[PDB]
Amino acid sequence: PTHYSVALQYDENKMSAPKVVAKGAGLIALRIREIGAEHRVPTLEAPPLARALYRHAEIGQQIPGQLYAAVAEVLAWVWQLKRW
Amino acid sequence: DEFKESEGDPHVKGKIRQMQRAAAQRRMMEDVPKADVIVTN
Ligand code: NA
Ligand code: NA
Ligand SMILES: [Zn+2]
Ligand SMILES: [Zn+2]
Repeated sequence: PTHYSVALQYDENKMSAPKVVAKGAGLIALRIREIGAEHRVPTLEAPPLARALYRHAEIGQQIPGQLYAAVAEVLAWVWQLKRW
Repeated sequence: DEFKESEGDPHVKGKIRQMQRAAAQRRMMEDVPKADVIVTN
């Protein structure tokens, strides 16, 4: 099937790190990717960061500091997306 | 009191928190629509 999924929510105020609302593998990982696509939640394949977030980020908490830069790169990607 | 004995049952308590892991997991999945991005693969 397929291995890892992590769902993030960007902070309520625009200037704080995002939080994990959901993570899983692999049935669970699949079922998150599914609900996301169903609800038009942007989904990026970035296998190194997904395994990392999945390993280290706690659900309901702010992502860890080791992963800010990388999750900020995912955000720039979400901005690229908002233009066709 | 037998009320305490039944209340304390380790076995009833273990099923109970088995079902909680499942329940909180489901609460996790129902929050996915709140997400702004999903990181995968
Ligand atoms: Na904690
Ligand atoms: Na949002
Ligand atoms: Zn429910
Ligand atoms: Zn919730």
